[PDB]
Amino acid sequence: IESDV
Amino acid sequence: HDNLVLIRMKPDENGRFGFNVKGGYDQKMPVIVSRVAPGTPADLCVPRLNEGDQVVLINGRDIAEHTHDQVVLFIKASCERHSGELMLLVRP
Repeated sequence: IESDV
Repeated sequence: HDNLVLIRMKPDENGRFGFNVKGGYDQKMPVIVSRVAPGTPADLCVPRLNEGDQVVLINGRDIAEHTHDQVVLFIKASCERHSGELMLLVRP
């Protein structure tokens, strides 16, 4: 899983 | 823990950096910059944050045994920013 920051 | 680059960036007017992070202790994967969107602070800072960079420290904190969700929370922890800038230590 990849998260936007 | 060699050939490391210290990256310093201020967030945008909406408090975002413009990059994506994948991995963390729970996923048994290293913390990797998966995207750097154009014209954003992570794209425009010098030295530049690049895709494939492995994140080693966030505002001086060692991320080795931290979960993906903890890493994201470290990035969003604005009070831990030295002079309002997010500091990252990365391995290109």
